[PDB]
Amino acid sequence: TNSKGYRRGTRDMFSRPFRKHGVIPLSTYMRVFKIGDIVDIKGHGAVQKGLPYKAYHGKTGRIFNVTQHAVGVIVNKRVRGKILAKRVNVRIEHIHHSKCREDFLRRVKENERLLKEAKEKGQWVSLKRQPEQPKKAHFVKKLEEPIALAPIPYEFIA
Amino acid sequence: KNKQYFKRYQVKFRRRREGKTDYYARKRLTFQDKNKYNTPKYRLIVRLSNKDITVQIAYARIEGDRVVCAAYSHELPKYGIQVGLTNYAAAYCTGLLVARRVLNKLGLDSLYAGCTEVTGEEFNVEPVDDGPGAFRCFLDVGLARTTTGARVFGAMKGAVDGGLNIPHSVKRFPGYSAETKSFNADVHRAHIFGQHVADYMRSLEEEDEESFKRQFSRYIKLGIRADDLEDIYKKAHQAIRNDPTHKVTAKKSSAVTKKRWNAKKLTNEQRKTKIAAHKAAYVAKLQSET
Amino acid sequence: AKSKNHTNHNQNKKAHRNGIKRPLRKRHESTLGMDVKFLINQRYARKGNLSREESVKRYNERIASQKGKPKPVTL
Amino acid sequence: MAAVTKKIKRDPAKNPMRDLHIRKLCLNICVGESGDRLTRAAKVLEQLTGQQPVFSKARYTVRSFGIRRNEKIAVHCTVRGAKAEEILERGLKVREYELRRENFSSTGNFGFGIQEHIDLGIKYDPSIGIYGLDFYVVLGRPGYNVNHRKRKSGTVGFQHRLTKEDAMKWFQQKYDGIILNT
Amino acid sequence: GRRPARCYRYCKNKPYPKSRFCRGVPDPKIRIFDLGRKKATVEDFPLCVHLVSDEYEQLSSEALEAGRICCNKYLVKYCGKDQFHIRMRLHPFHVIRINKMLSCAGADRLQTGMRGAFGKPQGTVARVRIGQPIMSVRSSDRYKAQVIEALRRAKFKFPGRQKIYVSKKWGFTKYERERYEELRDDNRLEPDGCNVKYRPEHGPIAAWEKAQRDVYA
RNA sequence: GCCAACGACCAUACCACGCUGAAUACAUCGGUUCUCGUCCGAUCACCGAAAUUAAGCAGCGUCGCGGGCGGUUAGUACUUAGAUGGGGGACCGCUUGGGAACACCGCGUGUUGUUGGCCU
RNA sequence: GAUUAGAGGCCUUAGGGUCGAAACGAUCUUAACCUAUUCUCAAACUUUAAAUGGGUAAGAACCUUAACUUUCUUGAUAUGAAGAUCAAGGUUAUGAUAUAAAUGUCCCAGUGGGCCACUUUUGGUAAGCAGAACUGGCGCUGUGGGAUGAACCAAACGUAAUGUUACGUGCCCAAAUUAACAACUCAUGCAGAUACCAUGAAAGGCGUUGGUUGCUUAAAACAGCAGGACGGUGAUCAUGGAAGUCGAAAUCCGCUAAGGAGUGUGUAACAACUCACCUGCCGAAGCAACUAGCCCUUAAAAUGGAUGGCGCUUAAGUUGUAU
RNA sequence: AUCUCUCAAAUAAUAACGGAGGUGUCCCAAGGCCAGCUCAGUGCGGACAGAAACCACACAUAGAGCAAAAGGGCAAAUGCUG
RNA sequence: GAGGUGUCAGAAAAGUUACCAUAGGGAUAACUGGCUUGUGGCGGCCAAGCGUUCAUAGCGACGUCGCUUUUUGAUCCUUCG
Repeated sequence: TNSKGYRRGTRDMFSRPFRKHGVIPLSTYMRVFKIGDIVDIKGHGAVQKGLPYKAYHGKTGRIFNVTQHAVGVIVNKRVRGKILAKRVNVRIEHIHHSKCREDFLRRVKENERLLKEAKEKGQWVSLKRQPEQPKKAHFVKKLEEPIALAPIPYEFIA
Repeated sequence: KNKQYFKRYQVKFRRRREGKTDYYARKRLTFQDKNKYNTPKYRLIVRLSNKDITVQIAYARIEGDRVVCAAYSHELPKYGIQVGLTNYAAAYCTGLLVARRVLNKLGLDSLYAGCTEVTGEEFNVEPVDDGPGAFRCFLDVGLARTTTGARVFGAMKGAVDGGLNIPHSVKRFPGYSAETKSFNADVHRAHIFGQHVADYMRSLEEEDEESFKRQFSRYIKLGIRADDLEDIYKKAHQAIRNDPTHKVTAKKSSAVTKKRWNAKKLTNEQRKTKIAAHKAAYVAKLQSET
Repeated sequence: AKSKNHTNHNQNKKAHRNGIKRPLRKRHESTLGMDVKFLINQRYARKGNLSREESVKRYNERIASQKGKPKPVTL
Repeated sequence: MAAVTKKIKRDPAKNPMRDLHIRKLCLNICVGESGDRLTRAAKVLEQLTGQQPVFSKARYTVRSFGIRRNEKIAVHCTVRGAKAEEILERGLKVREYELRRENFSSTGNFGFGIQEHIDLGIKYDPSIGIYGLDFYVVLGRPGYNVNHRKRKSGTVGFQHRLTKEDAMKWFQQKYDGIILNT
Repeated sequence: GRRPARCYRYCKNKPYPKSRFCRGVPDPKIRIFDLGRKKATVEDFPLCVHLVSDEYEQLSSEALEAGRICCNKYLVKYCGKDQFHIRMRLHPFHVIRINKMLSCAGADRLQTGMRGAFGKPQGTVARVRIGQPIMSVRSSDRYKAQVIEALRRAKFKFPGRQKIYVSKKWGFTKYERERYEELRDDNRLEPDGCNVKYRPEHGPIAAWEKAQRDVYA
C-alpha cells in the first residue's frame, strides 16, 4: 500500500550487471570534472556513500560545484508540473561523462573549419544540418542477372 | 565437475591475478582530491627483488602511470658499490640516488641540500622561502609488510636525506625499539653505513672459513675486508651527489625481430591441414588392420 | 465508504493547461551552497583585478629576468 | 597436446631440482577433555619437540561427547627442519617401519598413528601418564614457497606436485620400509 | 472441494508459482506422464503423432488425467500392450484459488462480510497456446490407423479444439524422418533412451576417434 | 622478437593439459648475527650468494572449456497506431510503422601506456 | 527454483542375490552417485533483451589566442583552477510552429462524492461489482446517426441563404424495388437482417455449396440380375464340438481364371448352408476420409408482441463489389 | 507511525482489510582504523576416531558471513583474528 | 539535551436505552426490482462400464460443453420529507 522509503524498488537500479561485480576499476577516481560540465547519473550499487536517489538515476545535468570526492550536479526533476531545478550532491562513481555535447563540440570545430577552407575559396558555407531528404532519381541496370528472381508465396502447408 | 562454473565466474583484475598490486592501496594512494583537479600525486614506489631493488617516482593517470624518474641499485657499481646490493645501506643510496636523479630535472640543486652529514635523525626538509617550495612525495611500498626496520625504509631514508619532502615517522626505521621508544638515532649510523653487515663478518671472521665460503663470499673475490664498508658508503654519498647521468644509452640498435623467435601462432589454414592429415592418419591406422 | 480515494485522472490534463513550465536559463546562478573557499578565493581575485591595460603587459619583462623560463617546464 | 617435444639437450628431466625434500612434520593429540588431561599432553610435546606447543579450541559444541565451543580439547605442534628427520625415525622404530599402504594421502603426504608414547626416547614419568599420538608428515620439493607467498604467488603444476608414488618410492628408497600393500 | 472448472476456463491471471512454505496443499496423483514402452529405443518406435491445440486454452488437470487413461485403453486394446509411447507433453504447474462458502456451524459471526479476502487452494491447471502439442504418441508405422483414431477419443475429453498432426519426425527426435537416416547411417547420431546425439565433432579428437573406431572396428 | 618495475581497460587475458624459453631478467634457491617476526627463519624480517631452469613465469599447441565477435534463426516473436475488421468466445487477420531473443554456424585467443633494459 | 522420461558409466555407495563358507574370485540385478541428454514451467527466477517510453544537447550567454588576477587550500613557470580585460571569427549552426508571449499581485471564486471507455491490470466464481495505470469523454453538451439511450460513431453550437459531407435509398422515411453485378441461403411456432448491443456452446447432418488428401476405373470399375467355393484334413487347436467352422497354437498348400486348416445367423456333432474370389453381365467415371460456407439440430418460461414496424424469400436476407 | 520484495504495466509515481514478511529493539564493540589471514562445502590422509571432534594437504567466485526482516552489496572486504 | 504524546503533525475520557429524541442520509443496512451464480435446478458430446450374451432396450464412470434465477448468497444501482 506504499513505497517509502529511501531505496525501495532498487532491486534493479542498483543491481550490478552480469559479472561486473567487484572492485571498482580505478579510472573512476581519476577523471577530471569541471564546473559547468554536463554529467550523467547511474547510481553505482556497490558504493553506499551518497548514492543518488532513485528519481535521479537516469538523468543528466550540469555540474556546478566540485569538492574533494563528490560533485554537486543540477538535475531537472519534473514535479506537477512545474519542472524544478534540483541541486544534488553525488559522488563520482554515480556519475559518468555525457556524450551529448561531444558530437556537437566536433561539429563546432568543423563548421569553424568548413568555413575556414571556404575562407579561401570564398563560396559557399553550407553549414547547417539537414534531415534526410529524398534520395534522387537514379537509374539502375540489372547488369548482373536480369529480373525474376521472382518471389511468390506458398505459405501455409504445415 | 565444474562446467557451468565457468559461465558465471568473472576474474579479479589482472594484477590481483598476478598478485602484484592490491587495489586497496591503489585507490587510496593515487586519490587526489577532485577539486585540485589534475595536479598529480607523485608518490614513491619502492619495489625490491632478489637481485636488485628499484625506486621510481610516479603519479598515476588514466592511461597507466606516468613516471618522472627511476633509479635502480644496479647503477651503483659506477659509484663504488660493487656487491651487496640489497643491504639496507644499499637500499639507502638508491633512494638517495633518485632524490638527486630527480632534482636535476627540476633544477632544485641549489636548494635543499638535505642532510649532508647523515647520522640517522629524521631531518625532514625545510621549505626554503620566497620561491620554490620543496618537492613532495608519498611512500608506496605496496606488497611488503612494513615491519620495524625493513629494507624499504632506507630507500625512504635515502629520499628524505636526498631532499624530497615526504611525511614519515621513525617507527619503522631500524633500531628504534618500540619497547619503548627509544629515539636511538645512532643505530642508523651503524646501518646506513652498513656496518652491521660488516660486524656480521667481524663476528664471523673468526669462526668458519666456510662461513666465507657461505654468505659474504665474493667480498673475498674483490678483497672487500670487513673494515672499510663505511668508507665505501661514505664515498658513495659524496659521489652520488656528483652526477646522476640518468643512464644514457646509444646502442641504437640490435632489437628488431631477432631471430624469429617465439613460435608464431598457426593460422587456420595450417590448423586445418593438421586436422586433415590427422583424420587421414586415423583411418590409415584403421585401414592397416583391414 | 469506498468509491474513489487516490486517482490520477485529469492530473496531467491539469499539469498541461497552464503548461509544463521549464525553469529558467539564468546567466548567473546562486553560489549558495558551493565550496565556501573556493568562493573566498574568488572573492579575493575579484578585488585584485586591477590592471586593464597597464601592468598586464609588464610582467613579461619580468619573465626575461631568467632570460625567460627554460627550466620550469617540468613542475 | 600436439606440441613438439623435441628434447633440447639441457637435462633428461631428471632431478636437479625435483629433489623431494621433506617439508614439515606436524603433531597433534586429540583427547576429548581439558584441564590436567590437557596440560599433561601439553608437557609431552615441549620435551618431545623443544617447541612450545599450541592448543586448539574445538569448533562447535557436539554434545555427543560434550566438547564445547572454545573448550581447548586438543594440542598440536609443527616441526620444520633438523628435527623432523630425527623424530620420524624415532617414530618409525616403534612403527617397525613397514607401515601399511594408507597412511598415504593422494597429495604425496603420509602420517600414521602410534601408541605408547614413552618409547620415543623418553622416561615413562608416571606423574604424567601415557598419551596416544597421531603423526602427520608433509613432504615437498624445492619450490613450494611459490604457493605460499604474499607477493607474486602462484600454483605449481602437474609436477612439481607430489603424487602418492612420489611419497611411496621415497619411503621405499630411504628408510627401507615396505608399504604393506594389503 | 473438487471445484468445477466451468468457472476456471481462461488465463485470468499471470500464473501462480509454487512456493516453498505452503505445505498443506492437496497432494495429487498426476504423477504419470509417459506410458507405454518408455524404455524402447528410437529404432523401435519411429512414428510420432501429436495432438496439437488451437486456442490459448487453459486446460484443467482433470481433463489431462482422462486424456492419458483414454489413450492407454485403446492402445492396450487395439495396438498391443507395448507398441506405443503415450507422453503428456504438458504439465499442470499452476494454482487455482477457490473462495467457497464453507459457512456452516452458524455462530462465528464475523465470517466474511468483506473481511478478509484470502484465497483458498484446491488444485492445478495447465495453460496451453496455439500450436502447442499436448500429447505425443511415439509408435511404429503399422498402427497409424490405430493411433490417429486413438487421439479422437482423447479430443472429446479436452475443452477447446484440437488438430492432429502426423509428424515428419522420426519419433521423438528433433530430426526429420528422412533426414534422421542420412545423419544416422555412418557415425553421426548415437542412441540414447528415446533421443539421439547431435554432431559429436568439437572436440577434440578422441570423441571423433573412438566413435570412428567402433563404427570401423 | 623480448625483460623488469608501474599500470590502463579487466577472460580475445580465464581454466585444464603438453611442449619450448638466447640474453636481460626474474625466480627457485643458502643462512639466522643484526632488524624482525613466528608453536615452527615455512610464512614474513634481514643477511648473499653455491645450486637450478625442474616449477613459477614467458611463448606456444588442442576440430580443447569458457569467454569475445560475426552471420544467421528473422523481418520471426513481440510492439506504436487505425477500422461500424472477422469470431458465440478464446482469439485471429489486415493496415501503418519500430523489431528482438536462446540456440545454431563461423571467426578471433589480449590490446596497449610511461620509464630503464636484453638482443638470441 | 520447481521438474518428466529414459540412456550411459570404472563404480564399490551399493540392496537383493547368484556361482561361492562369504566371496575378499565372479555374475548379473537393483538402488543411488557421476557423465551427456530430455519433457514442462515461475507475481515475489535470471544470462539476453524490444516497441511505447524518460533525461540532456543542437553556437555570439559561442569558438579559439594572450597575460593578467588570488590571501589560498593544493603548484619551483610562484604552472592548475575559477575569474577581470584585450586579439581573431563569413553566410548563426535540425524541421515545422507562433491563435502573442513573459511576469507580479488579488494564492481572489468554485472544487477537494465522480462516473464511462479502448489497451494494461489486481481482488471475486461472477457482477450494470470492487480497486489502480494511460489516453480520451460524460459531468458542463446541443446537433447528425445507432427505432430507443450521459459516455458509442460522426461532429462541437452567433442569426440566415446556397452548395457539398460518417449513416442509409422497398414503404413508414428524404434517396435505388439500381436500362449495376456474381454467388450463397428454404428455415413446420424466433429463417436472417446495421459494429458497440442487448445472450449461446462442444459434437454433429448421404440438407446443400465449395474445397484438400487417398484410392479404383476404359486389361471396362461402381450398380443390378450367373458359376465355383473344399480337401491334404476327423492331419491340427478345441469334447459345453472341432470333423474347416463358440474360442485356435499353427500351417502350408494340393486342387486351381477363382476354394481360405475357411466367411454367416449368439446354428455343442458330421453335415446343410453361403460369402471372399474370379469370369459372365453392363460399360462412365466411381469410392472414402476430411475440411469450412450458409442452413439445420442443439436452442426450455411465465400479460400480448416485436430485425424498430409492415412486410420480404431470382430478396427488401447474407458475403464480395459497382455506379 | 513506519521498513523490505511483489503488485507496477522496462524512468520515477500508483490503489484495495491485495500477496510474503518486518519494526518500537540490539551493540564499548557488533563503533573507528592499521595489519594479517579467507569462507560454504567437497576430496584424500592420520592412535583411541562411526556422524564422532582434532590435526593435515590439494580443490574451492562467495554456493559462507556480515545483531535482526527482505532486498541489493562485499574476496589482500564490509567477512575472521589480532 | 531530557521527561511523551504508538489514534505516532501530538484532546485528559466508561457503559446502556425495546422508554426514547433531533439533524440528516437512499453517500448506508433489513425490504421489493436490476445485474450476478459458489449454491439451487439443469440437458446434449465421448464411452470405461453395467446390462446373463449383447456397449447405447434401459442406465452410464473420468471428462467436457451449455441452459434457468422464486430461493442461498454476492453486490449496493433505485427508494429512508
